[PDB]
Amino acid sequence: DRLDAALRFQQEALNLRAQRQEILAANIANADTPGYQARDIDFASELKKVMVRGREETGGVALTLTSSHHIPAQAVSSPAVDLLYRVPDQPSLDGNTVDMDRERTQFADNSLKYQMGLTVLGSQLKGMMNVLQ
Amino acid sequence: TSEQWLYWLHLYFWPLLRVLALISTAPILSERAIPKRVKLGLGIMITLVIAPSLPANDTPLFSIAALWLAMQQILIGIALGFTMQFAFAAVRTAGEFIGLQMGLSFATFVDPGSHLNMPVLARIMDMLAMLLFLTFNGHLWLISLLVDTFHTLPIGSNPVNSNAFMALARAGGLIFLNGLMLALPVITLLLTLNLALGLLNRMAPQLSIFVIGFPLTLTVGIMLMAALMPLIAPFCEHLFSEIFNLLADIVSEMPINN
Amino acid sequence: SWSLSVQTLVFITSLTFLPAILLMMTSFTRIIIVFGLLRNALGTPSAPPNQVLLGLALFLTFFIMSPVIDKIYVDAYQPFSEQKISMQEALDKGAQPLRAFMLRQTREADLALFARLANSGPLQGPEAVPMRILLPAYVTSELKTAFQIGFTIFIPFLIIDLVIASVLMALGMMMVPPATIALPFKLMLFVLVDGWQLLMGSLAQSFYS
Amino acid sequence: SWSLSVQTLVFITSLTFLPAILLMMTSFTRIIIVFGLLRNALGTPSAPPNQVLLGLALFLTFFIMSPVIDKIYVDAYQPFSEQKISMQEALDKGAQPLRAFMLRQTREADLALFARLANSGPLQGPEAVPMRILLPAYVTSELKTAFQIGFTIFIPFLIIDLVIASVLMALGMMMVPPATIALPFKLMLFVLVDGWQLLMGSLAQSFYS
Amino acid sequence: SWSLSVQTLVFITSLTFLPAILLMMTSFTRIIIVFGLLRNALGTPSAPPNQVLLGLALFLTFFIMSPVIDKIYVDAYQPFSEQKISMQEALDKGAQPLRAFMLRQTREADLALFARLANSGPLQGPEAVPMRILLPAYVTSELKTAFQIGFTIFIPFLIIDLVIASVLMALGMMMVPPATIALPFKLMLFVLVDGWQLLMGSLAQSFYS
Amino acid sequence: SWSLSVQTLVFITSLTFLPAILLMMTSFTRIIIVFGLLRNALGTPSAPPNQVLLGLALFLTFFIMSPVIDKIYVDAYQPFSEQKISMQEALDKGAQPLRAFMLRQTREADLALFARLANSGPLQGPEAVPMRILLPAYVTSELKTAFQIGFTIFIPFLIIDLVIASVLMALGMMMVPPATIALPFKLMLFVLVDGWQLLMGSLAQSFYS
Amino acid sequence: SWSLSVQTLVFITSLTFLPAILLMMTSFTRIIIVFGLLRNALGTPSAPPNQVLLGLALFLTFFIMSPVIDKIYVDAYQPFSEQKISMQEALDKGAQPLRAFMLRQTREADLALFARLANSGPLQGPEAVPMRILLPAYVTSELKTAFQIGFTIFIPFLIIDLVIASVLMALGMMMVPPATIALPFKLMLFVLVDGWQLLMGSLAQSFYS
Amino acid sequence: STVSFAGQLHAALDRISDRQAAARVQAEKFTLGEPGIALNDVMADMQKASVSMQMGIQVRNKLVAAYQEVMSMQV
Amino acid sequence: STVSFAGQLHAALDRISDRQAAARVQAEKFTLGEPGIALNDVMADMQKASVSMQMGIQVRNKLVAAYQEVMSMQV
Amino acid sequence: IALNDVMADMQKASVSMQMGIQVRNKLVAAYQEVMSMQV
Amino acid sequence: STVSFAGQLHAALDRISDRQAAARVQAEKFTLGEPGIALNDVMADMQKASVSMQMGIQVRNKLVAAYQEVMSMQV
Amino acid sequence: STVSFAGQLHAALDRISDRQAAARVQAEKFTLGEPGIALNDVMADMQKASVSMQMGIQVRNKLVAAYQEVMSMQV
Amino acid sequence: STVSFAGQLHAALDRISDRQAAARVQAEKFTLGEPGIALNDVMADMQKASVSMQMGIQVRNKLVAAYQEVMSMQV
Amino acid sequence: MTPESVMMMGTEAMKVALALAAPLLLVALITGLIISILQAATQINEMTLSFIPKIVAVFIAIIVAGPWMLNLLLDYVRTLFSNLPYIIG
Repeated sequence: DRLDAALRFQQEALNLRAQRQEILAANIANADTPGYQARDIDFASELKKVMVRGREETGGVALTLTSSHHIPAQAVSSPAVDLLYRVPDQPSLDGNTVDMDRERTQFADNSLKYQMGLTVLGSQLKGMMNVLQ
Repeated sequence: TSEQWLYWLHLYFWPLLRVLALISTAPILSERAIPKRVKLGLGIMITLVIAPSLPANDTPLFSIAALWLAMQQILIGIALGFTMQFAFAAVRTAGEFIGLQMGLSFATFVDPGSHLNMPVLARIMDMLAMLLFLTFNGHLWLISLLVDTFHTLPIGSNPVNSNAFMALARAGGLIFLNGLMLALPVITLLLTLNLALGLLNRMAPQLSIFVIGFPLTLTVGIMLMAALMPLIAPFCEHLFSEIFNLLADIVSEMPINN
Repeated sequence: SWSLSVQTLVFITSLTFLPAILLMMTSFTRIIIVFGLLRNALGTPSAPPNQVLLGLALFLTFFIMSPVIDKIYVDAYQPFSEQKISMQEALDKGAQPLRAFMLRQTREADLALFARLANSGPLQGPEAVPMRILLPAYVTSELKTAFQIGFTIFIPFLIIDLVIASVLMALGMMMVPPATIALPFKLMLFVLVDGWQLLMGSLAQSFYS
Repeated sequence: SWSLSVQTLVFITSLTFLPAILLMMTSFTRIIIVFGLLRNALGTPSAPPNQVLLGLALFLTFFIMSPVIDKIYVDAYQPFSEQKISMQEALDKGAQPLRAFMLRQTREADLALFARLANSGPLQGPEAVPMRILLPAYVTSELKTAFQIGFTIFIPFLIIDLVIASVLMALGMMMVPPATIALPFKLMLFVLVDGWQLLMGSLAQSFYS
Repeated sequence: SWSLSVQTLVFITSLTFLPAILLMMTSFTRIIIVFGLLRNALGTPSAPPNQVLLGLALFLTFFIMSPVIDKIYVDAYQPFSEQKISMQEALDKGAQPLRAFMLRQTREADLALFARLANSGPLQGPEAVPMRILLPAYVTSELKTAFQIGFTIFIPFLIIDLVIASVLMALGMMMVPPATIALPFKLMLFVLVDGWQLLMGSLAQSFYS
Repeated sequence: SWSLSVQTLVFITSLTFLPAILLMMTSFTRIIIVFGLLRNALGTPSAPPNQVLLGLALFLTFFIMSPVIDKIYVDAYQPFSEQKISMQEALDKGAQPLRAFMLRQTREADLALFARLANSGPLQGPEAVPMRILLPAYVTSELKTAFQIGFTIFIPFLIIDLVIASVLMALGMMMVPPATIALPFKLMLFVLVDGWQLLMGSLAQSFYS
Repeated sequence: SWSLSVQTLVFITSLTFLPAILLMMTSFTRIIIVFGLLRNALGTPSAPPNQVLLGLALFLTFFIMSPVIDKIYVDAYQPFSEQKISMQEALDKGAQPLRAFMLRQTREADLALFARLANSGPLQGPEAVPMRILLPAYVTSELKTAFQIGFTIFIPFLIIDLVIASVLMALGMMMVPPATIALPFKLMLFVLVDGWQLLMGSLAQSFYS
Repeated sequence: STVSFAGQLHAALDRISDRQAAARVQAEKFTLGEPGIALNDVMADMQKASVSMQMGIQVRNKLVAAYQEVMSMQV
Repeated sequence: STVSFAGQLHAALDRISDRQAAARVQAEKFTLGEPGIALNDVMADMQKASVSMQMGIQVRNKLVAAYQEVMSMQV
Repeated sequence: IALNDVMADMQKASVSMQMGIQVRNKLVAAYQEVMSMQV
Repeated sequence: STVSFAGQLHAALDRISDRQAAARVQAEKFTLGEPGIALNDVMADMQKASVSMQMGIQVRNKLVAAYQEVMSMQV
Repeated sequence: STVSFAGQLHAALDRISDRQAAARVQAEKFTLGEPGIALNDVMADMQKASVSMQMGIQVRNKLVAAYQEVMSMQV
Repeated sequence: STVSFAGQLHAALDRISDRQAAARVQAEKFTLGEPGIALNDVMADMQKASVSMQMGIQVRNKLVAAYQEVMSMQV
Repeated sequence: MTPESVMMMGTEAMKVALALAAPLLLVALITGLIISILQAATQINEMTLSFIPKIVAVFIAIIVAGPWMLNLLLDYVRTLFSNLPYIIG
């Protein structure tokens, strides 16, 4: 349309912020497992990729939609974002490269920027509703 | 309930828009007595019954480039309801002219801000025809034809063709024709009466139709229209059917002409 | 069932739908349309719509529906209150009375149209019609009945217009504005005949026949 | 008793039901209808409805209902203030003068109709009528009375109109519009009689006969 | 005194009651009724209602009230500037010039009506009348004055219409619409007389004498 | 270009200006004046304008502007959809066919007056005139044309009136009211020749020529 | 100065007061009253009031006001754009040209009346009259001027009415209704004389002379 | 007999009022120092009373909106 | 005796004004250091004054709505 | 489905329905203003 | 076959109610002393149920707003 | 002297505007690091300016409502 | 030239649009991660654009009301 | 309600109108006709010489007819409003 072409950018950015959010919480949750190799993604490059290409999430298949009572089930799905390794400091004898301070400052930053995106969408949508009344 | 529906809730809007146009324009549906909420709810609550089995997919564009689609539906509604008003205008002419014969309207002759004749005889026959319409299948054939338009002219990039608004323009047309064809016997008999009482002036120029003529012609008109009231019941049949045919024709003229 | 979970969300939205649907699905369209048309006759409105005609129509529809409301209460609210019925059989227990009332009032040809356009098959009996069919047929039939009543109400007042206009023209009162003369005569036409009682009584009687 | 819970919850809703129900329960139906009909006579509106007639009717209804308001005051408010009365005894204490006042004005046949169409069982006395019966019956009686006053007011201006028209076209002025000639005579007639005092005094004194 | 609560709570509601009570308690009733009746004479509207007659009336009544508003300013606004006066004596201080004006304009017998129907006690002097009895009295007397002015306004155009119709009748003009010829002569009589200045000025003069 | 802001302000406001400005910009002025004038002949209204005549003029102007709307559609609604033309060339491309339509019907000296009183300097070519000057000139020209068409329509009915009156008075019918005799003759002339189709076709042809 | 509070407060209030007071303060009163009176002649309305004559009157008043509004623009909108003027000297800088314009049209004696009923002291020059005096004086003078133009417009069509009537009587037309005969001749007279052009031009040339 | 809309509303308002009155009596007893009554019961019952009053207020708002929606339309 | 609704309105507004005056003087007397007056009573009196003023505001709004709805009908 | 996706969808559909309804209101008002003139 | 979006709303309400009931019965079982069920599991499921309930409330609010707006187009 | 309604509104608007200008200057000086001005003074004066502006808004709204009710009168 | 109501109005609506566009570009660049732009800049300019939008909307409403009042008086 | 019934009620309306307005039109016609028969035979006439006779005629007509036409109209209207519930079907 032309309603979801002007709000598209903030919608995509905010969804990408949520995706990076559960990536970072997977970093946090695996704080003390051995050999974890903390992951992260590049937000700017991935956002440009999303705007140019689309979603194109890779890997996921649900069952079919026959008559009712056929037990829906789904495969393991993952966004098409290419997970990047976080360059570690302080080797730790168990491979776990999850630094609490790095992961946690990134978590707080990502949270704040997600809230900023929510504010921007709220402003744009309130503007639309203020025009139409 | 998401846009996984809330853009499939775009299935309701166009049929609702067309049904609402017809309701706001139709003869019985668009009477100021009905509370506005009833008419709106009837539109919504007809489209809810008709909306499934209507394969519609469009887009309410921002700064709508598809408003020319909305236009389309509104136009089709204006086609169906407003045309059915011709059948009433006819009688609202006929009876009116009958008053213009007896005495009732010499105020409208030589001059004003008050007409005063619309309340007298046109509203007799127009609401008589209102009842004649309703009593069938009056209220309904318009709605069935609207559904038929949904199935013949559903939603498209070529909504309306030219050469097709002349049909409705020079249609009435049959407003004058049918108003006459109804009021002809009454007019002719009162012409006979008027010319006879005028011929009385040859025996004496004092006979002064203002004094002799009008009381005679008023009784003649009232009694005669009482005697020729039932003649409306068959005529209304005609008066509706043909106009339906015209609508039917144009509704079925449009698809094979697109 | 639901557990003071979605309940009291469905209840409050039910209260939201109360004024429009539940007063445009039961009665109060026919009465209010008849009152509006009656005000179209008798010359000028001179009856405060937002208050008096609306209030009288609302009281009259309450008096009409006291049996239907009583049956819905007795078969839904008393059982829906705390035991063996809760918002699952409550709906049909409360719908059957309203369906019977609506069916007793429908013009028999509207159901035909709305079944023929909803692509539904043949219907064996009176009960076979569902809500999705029953509602538009009921509103169409209510409109039809209301206008039949309202135009039959006009006819005598236009008779008064006819007689007064013809008498003024017979006397030669060239362009005396017969509406002004007719208005008081319409008023005594409507008060000597004991108008308001006869009208309310005829509507109430017609509304269950 | 109620505990600043439902109290001040029924007060605010009482105030929201005020403008329609209470103002159309007492008077201001008859007064407004009579003024509207009077204004159809005497020519055009020629008086700012939503400005002078409404305000004059409000003042008139205050004065007419003043004995009722004083009886409600003395029998309900001060006893309701702090001692032996709390919003259930207060209800009948404040209703009794109002119910008596509405009974005195109801047609003795509207109650019959509404009691018989509300399945009400035999009524022992004037005090056995329920508010449910007495509201719409009072409304219908009030409408009848207002229209009666309306015709009776129309009469003399009908006289002026017809005499002016007859004189004009008898003199030979065949088609001079008699409404335009008559309007100053309508105003003259209604000002020499001091029409406004007669009207409002007669309305007030009729409203307790 | 009051404390920037109820003060500024009575203020906003006073401004709410402004457009009706305050514009129909001072002037603008007589003036607007005379303007409307004048507009009924001279044929069609010939002056946009909601715009030119209403605005001109608003200006004119501001101009009549300017002395009373001057006295109300001197006796309320200046002392209400922080000192010795705050909306308790200020009320009747600001009422007294307005009450004096209204009494000086009311009929000496409309007060009698609205007093006797209020069960009010015997009055010693003009100062003892309450605002309660004063309002409807002033409104009714002002309606009488407006209709007297309107009758006098309708006089000369009635004269013109009759003379035009008589000339046409004598010339044998059976069926000519004398209003059409007479309308430009109505405006004639209304401009050579310089009618707008005379009428505006005579209203102002009549309003205080 | 505009940015989800002003777009859907200018659109909704343009829809607000639609019924008056845009409808009297194009047609439906000439047609409505001619229809009303035709209604003046043949006697009374007998055609419910709020119901029939206005809608007939609406359909006729839709037919009339089918070519200009088609050209607007070709020039804008194809290109402006999603690509390469954005509300600046779209505006002038969509103004061109309507502006040519109006300029083709405007009297060549209306524009002269409205330029000479807008203090516009030289206007280089026919395309150089702005809408500011084009609107009132088009309206005045269309009023002239509507009056011409109405006069031609009045010709034959005037002829019938005078010939019928002449026949009646020559055959000795001293003082019969020839209007009531002529009215059915008016109908006969208007229907035997199939008058409505002639009228709408002649208007349609003359509207662009 | 003001601080983007009361600025953008008085702006919105100025916009609200625009349609009534500003339009009936500048022009479009004379134009619209003259259009209404021309519509009185020529027979029926036969030109839609609510759309076309209003639009044409708006366009005429815009064209006439363009010099006034240009002076206001050069004296406020440039110098109010951010430098040395902010909606205090903007008001009077803009009022002065409009004040001079309105003074140039006021009757010499309306100002006198409104000054004398303001108890205003002596005035030295035309710059000494305030807007309080200047509004109603301009309005009344405008009404007088409009009615004078109304005469000049009714004259020729009155001639046509009377000459048609006289021919019809001398010929022996006992009671033919000369109005229907004269209406097409009125339209014919108004189209050959090229009446719309020359009428709007005459109003314009009159309005500033 | 009937539903008695007035009676039903009276019963609901009585239920709410007696709930709040009983909660206030329980708080009265606790603060006055009577044994038996417990703090946790006092707070729980006062919160329940708040919930019931809030339900009453919401139903009031919906009913008032309904009534004013019916009474605004023309006749 | 007679009611004179203006008199009742004046009485209610005077009640609200005097209650707020009592609260304001007690705040004056507390922050000025006079013995006696306690902070709990000060806060409670302020809250009671706020509730009374809010009740006045709501009653005003209902009365104004009633007036403008009565005055919006045609005679 | 993503939660933020669901609310963005909510609001987009709400705005679209509001815009359609307002446009229809303008068109219906224009129709009635055209049909309420004198002829 | 068909979607009948009133059926979709019914399905959403049933989902919300079932999730809350599951959380409630898990808290039931845990405080009853039933072995197995952990405290963090109880709290997490209660949290998720709360979020779903606010989901339902927000959908309610916006549907009521949408209906109150579609009932405002003049016909 | 005389009343001159226009002058009274002009003076009221000047009072509102210069009260706000004083509040704005107070904020300027406080944020610019000058002695004297205290944060309580800034906050109190800014709140006073807001209250005065809100009062102006209400008076304007009531005047506009009264104006559009007076000139919707049918003469 | 002349005051050019059409040209002036077009320029004003362009000013509104380009302020919105500048705010949107700034927010775009901020969420994309481009250095420079501060958060308070983004929020302040977004609110400024919103206030410009609201002022334009109010002007539009007043002008539309004026036009529809002028084009309804009977002539 | 069948078209037969709507035509029946329409003709019933026309015949109640005829009954109610017949005496007045009749007396006007008789009086005008008598004054015109006498109008000649000393054919003197100005325009009417007949309006005032018609007024006195219809005055006598309203008085002498009076109650019965009012009663006929009241019977008609009461019967219509009483059969209102049954004309639906």
